[PDB]
Amino acid sequence: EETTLLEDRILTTRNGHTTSTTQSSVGVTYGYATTEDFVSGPNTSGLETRVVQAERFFKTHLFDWVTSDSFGRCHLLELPTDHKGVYGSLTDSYAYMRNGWDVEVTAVGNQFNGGCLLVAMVPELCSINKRELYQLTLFPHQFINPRTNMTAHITVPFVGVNRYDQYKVHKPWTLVVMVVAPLTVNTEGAPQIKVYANIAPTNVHVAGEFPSKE
Amino acid sequence: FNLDVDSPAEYSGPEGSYFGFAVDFFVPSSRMFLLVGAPKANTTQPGIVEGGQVLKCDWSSTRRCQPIEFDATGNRDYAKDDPLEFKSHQWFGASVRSKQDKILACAPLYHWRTEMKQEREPVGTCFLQDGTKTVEYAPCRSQDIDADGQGFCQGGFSIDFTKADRVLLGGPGSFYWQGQLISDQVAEIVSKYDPNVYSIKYNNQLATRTAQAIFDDSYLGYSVAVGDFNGDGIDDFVSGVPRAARTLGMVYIYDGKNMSSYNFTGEQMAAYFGFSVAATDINGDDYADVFIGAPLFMDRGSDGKLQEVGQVSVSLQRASGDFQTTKLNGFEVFARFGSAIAPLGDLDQDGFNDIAIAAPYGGEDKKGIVYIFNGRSTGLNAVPSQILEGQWAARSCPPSFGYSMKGATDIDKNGYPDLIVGAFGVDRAILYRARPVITVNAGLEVYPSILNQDNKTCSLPGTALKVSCFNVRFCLKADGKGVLPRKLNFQVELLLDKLKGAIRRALFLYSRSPSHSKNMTISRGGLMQCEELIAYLRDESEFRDKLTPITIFMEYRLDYRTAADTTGLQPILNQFTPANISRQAHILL
Amino acid sequence: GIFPVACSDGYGGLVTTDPKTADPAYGKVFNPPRNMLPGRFTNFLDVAEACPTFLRFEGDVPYVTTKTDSDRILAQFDLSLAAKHMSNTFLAGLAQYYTQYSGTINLHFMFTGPTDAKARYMIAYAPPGMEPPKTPEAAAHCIHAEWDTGLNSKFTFSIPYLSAADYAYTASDTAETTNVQGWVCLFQITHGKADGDALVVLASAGKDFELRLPVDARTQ
Amino acid sequence: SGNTGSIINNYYMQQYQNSMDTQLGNDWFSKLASSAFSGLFGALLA
Amino acid sequence: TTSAGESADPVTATVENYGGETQVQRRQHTDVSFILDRFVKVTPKDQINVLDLMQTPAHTLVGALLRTATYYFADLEVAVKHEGNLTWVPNGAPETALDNTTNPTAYHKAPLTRLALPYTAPHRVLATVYNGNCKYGESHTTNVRGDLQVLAQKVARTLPTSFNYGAIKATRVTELLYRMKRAETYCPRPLLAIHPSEARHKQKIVAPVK
Ligand SMILES: *[C@@H]1O[C@H](CO)[C@@H](O[C@@H]2O[C@H](CO)[C@@H](O[C@H]3O[C@H](CO)[C@@H](O)[C@H](O[C@@H]4O[C@H](CO)[C@@H](O)[C@H](O)[C@@H]4O)[C@@H]3O)[C@H](O)[C@H]2NC(C)=O)[C@H](O)[C@H]1NC(C)=O
Ligand SMILES: [Ca+2]
Ligand SMILES: [Ca+2]
Ligand SMILES: [Ca+2]
Ligand SMILES: [Ca+2]
Repeated sequence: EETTLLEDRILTTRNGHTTSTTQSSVGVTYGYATTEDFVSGPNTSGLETRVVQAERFFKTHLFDWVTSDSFGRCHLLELPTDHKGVYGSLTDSYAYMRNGWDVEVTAVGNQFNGGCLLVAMVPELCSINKRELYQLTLFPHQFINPRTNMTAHITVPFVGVNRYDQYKVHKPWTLVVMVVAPLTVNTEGAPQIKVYANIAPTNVHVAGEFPSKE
Repeated sequence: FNLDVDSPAEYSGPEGSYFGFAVDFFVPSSRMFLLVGAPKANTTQPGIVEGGQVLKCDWSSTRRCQPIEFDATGNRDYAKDDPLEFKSHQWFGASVRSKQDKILACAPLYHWRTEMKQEREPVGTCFLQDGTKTVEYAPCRSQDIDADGQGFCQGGFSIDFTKADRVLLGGPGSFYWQGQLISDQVAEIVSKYDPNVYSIKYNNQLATRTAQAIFDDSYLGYSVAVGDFNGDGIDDFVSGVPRAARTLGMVYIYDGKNMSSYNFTGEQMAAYFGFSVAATDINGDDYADVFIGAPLFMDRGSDGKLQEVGQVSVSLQRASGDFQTTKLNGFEVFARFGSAIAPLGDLDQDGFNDIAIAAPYGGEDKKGIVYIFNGRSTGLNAVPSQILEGQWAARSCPPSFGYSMKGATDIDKNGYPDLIVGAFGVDRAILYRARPVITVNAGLEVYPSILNQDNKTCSLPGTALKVSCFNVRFCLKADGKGVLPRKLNFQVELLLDKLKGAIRRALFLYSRSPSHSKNMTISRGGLMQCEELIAYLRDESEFRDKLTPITIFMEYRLDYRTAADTTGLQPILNQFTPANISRQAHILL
Repeated sequence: GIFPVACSDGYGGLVTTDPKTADPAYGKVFNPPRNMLPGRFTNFLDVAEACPTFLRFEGDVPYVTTKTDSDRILAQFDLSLAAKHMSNTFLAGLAQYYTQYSGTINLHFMFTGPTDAKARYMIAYAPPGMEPPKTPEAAAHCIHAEWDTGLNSKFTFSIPYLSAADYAYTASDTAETTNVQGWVCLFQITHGKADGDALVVLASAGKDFELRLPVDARTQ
Repeated sequence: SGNTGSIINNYYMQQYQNSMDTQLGNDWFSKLASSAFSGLFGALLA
Repeated sequence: TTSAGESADPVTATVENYGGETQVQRRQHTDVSFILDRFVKVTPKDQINVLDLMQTPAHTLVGALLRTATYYFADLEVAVKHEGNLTWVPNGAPETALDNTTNPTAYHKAPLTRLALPYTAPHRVLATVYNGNCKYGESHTTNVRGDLQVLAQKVARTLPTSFNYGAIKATRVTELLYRMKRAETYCPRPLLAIHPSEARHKQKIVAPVK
């Protein structure tokens, strides 16, 4: 990385016409697959289309990581979320969609904080338990350790029992951000720290256009 | 025992308005008033049926009860065509508490639309008034909503003021009916008030946080009381939790400085232990004593049959931190004794505080009964010195005389605190005044008490024969606290040989009669008045009975009609004080 | 005639784990295509190696804080899959269905405190036969490794498989050889202004970790 | 392929014993554990 | 071995780091196809038994290792002790069908009857965890509790009815066993052990002479 406490591991990510640069990077984690599987299937009759305008970052707030929060504090974000972009006008236009996710979580507090976050992409998260949090690293994850990084970048494909999904009744992925070591504000640490997500869908394919009251 | 029952002050309201569901005194700064809660009273508020109102009842002169406007408005809107609140049937006035210039009333069934989805949740609300000021206080109306939050809190179900001017508020529905105690200083309630903000944050707020799911449906804040229990001057928080411990009922006591946890517990299932609580020092040791009510408690009699009578647990606070708990049972079956418990202060001004306990559904025709219990050194005297009876019949909901009551207020400045009793079932409220207590030092001396039949000292006018005589002497001395006449006329009665159809062996000399009466008029606080006279024995050959002692009986009666004052409040003589005393005299052989 | 056959006794009873297939009842069904789905795992121990999971310490936390006193023992526990510290790992939840194991267990120690907090740690292996060590100076005569915090925030130590027999039990019965494989002792050599930090610790399977002889005791 | 400690093969055709797979158009956690960085990362002395 | 702590890259070390040597290992017993190919006992209903694999006890070998994977494929084998004839009906078929003999029906032959059943779901792969739209999650709130609570189960999703191989019906089904053939698994999930009360979960192992 660098010889001193100062840190230079530059990583840039362009989704569409939107970029995102990080200088405290650990690398991108690929989960369960590096590429996609077969988009064209026997269930859409070749009427699937790729919409390239929908593949770009959108931002959202997760939670405040304060010193009083102890091990096991979760924040669950079900994907796809309520989106006001062009990706949102796809769940009102089309009946079936499929896409992967490009998730980048940020927690900025200076390197004089302790504590550790574990951000993980969990498929089909119907229920989590207190003991199951000990095995949360079975999923695509990265740690956010304020002495080393502020960013965790996790790319992940489409998973499901079906090849296309009906996102209005099914949320396949879930972004869970867990406190594994509570925050510390020692003498020079930032008092609290806000956690943000910078998500972007990838390889979005749609099929079956619904009628319009417009 | 000194409460006036002849002509007590009656107050009424609209039928069906539940006039008397809550009562209190209002003493500002120099007229005296009465506060009656009518949670079902119709208001002129725009489109609000039975909003409920609190009435200020003028005690001075006429019996007028002018309503108080805390809120004259209707339902505010969240947006266009989207009501924010539902004041209809909000039961405002279900709980009224006053301290000097500050009047706090609440609406336990006030419903409120969330700032998100369109809901109708009973967070409850209150209105605090400080003379000219009047703000709104809804601590449960917050961002924490829907059952598991403070959505069904019904904040204001019970309220109380501390001595440091801090409000104690109870809400039995918070966190799936775990209940919640909320305490705010009266300073921030008005200082942080904002008419455009529906969820006000108070910087110095004390509250019970949410607990484990096994604590659900316990009803904390069902009733509240204040008093010091850790000996630091600050009033602590006593609250009943009647469904806690699998319907056994509990009572929690928190620190009034930081909401830090004593805990009482019931002995019987579903006896509603904690339905009412009260804190007053009953034994003069300046240590606040805990009173807990359980109206549904069942007792066994000599026939060994269960009968619902009600029970109050008297827990004396020892300096040891422990309690000296005494259980006091009800008297009538299904009367729900212990529904209301009201500290009276020193009702009789004897040196110890007193307390009143009610059986609202007792007495003839389910009218209602209030029992008056006096305090003493050993604790609370378990025998009631007075029994207050309802005088009104039922209509649909029983009269409920005693369902709510308030005391410990000298409203007429007679030196003796009075009592308000609310009978909401008949929409009535009754003020009983305390009559001045007169302690009386009566005396009786017979000398000599050993009579020599052959003494024959005192001559008898009309005859040359002299008789065996002796002296009878009686004394009166009376004094009392508070406002009462400085002159006191009594009616003294004397009987010789009280034990005797039979022949009386002694009679008075200057009358030749065993009976003598004396209109005596003594002064309050003044010296002891004492009039004596000569009685003589009959001749030896006038009776055979020489062994039976001759009992000299003295009895006195006070003129109550002439002792009355202004309104006609007639004083009363102290309890446990003999209205008559008797000495005797023997004959030798 | 026809072919003579001797129907033997003791044969043919249903065995719930026999290498035999049932008879078909219903034919010619074609599955929906599922080639190249993400996340295929063929062996339970492939996931136990690529994915460490947390340990569990006093107070139910995956980290051990830097103590500042004459004591320097952070954790000290039985090298046993049935241990309390190992109880929430995937390696011990997967080993409860087997009666014997063999090979190496990796421990991952990731330091969490700030950039001005510094510490030096020591992990040792006490074989069975005498009591485990109580100070780092007595544990320096074992098999140990020692590291300190810096730019790289994780250190991995491999608990060596020393044993008399080639396999060891995954369960524990009494004080006996096979169920006590010694201890694993974590010490804190030094620290500089590391007061109240955390050293989260993971665990996984080694290269040669093996686990055989399935069994079903109870309690998923 | 699965549970066998014996190899008595099948009377029946594969078309009746199982359900037949179809192709459209050990994978992940075997390549992920095999790409595990095993070697020592420092500058080994002694 | 030092390394970046949060890279999430799998980092293995060996006993060569301090002078050992990694030994060879045989891993046939943790193969997914090998270990899931056992009969596991299922609590049967009286007559009708929809053949879902999530009906297996979760504390069992096959039950606990199946729930350690989000998605799974397998053909099914069934062992049944029943009274009267036993009828099977494929996935997506009406209940009235369980009464008709043309459907695969196995006449009673003591003591039991084992059938090889194919995969008949409309899905390329079945699931142990279904969450249509459920979590916020953010450590879910107490908002629905008490009475509304026991009903509140499905405020989210999870339903294996759709993912059904089929049903069996007999006059009286006494015992039922499942065996997974050709088991494939995807996306592993947590797997927990018994949490001990002592410092170590002791137990009673079989005791020979010495
Ligand atoms: C015979 O008959 C005559 C007339 O009835 C009796 O006369 C009485 O004598 C009493 C003793 O002297 C007298 O007591 C009161 O007056 C006393 C002075 O004369 C005075 O000393 C007393 O105070 C004390 O008295 C009380 C009385 O209870 C004693 O308890 C104390 O110990 C003190 O001694 C009294 O004030 C009484 O008034 C007087 N009565 C009359 C009517 O003359 C006489 O006692 C009789 N004697 C016989 C034979 O018993
Ligand atoms: Ca106090
Ligand atoms: Ca006391
Ligand atoms: Ca008194
Ligand atoms: Ca008075």
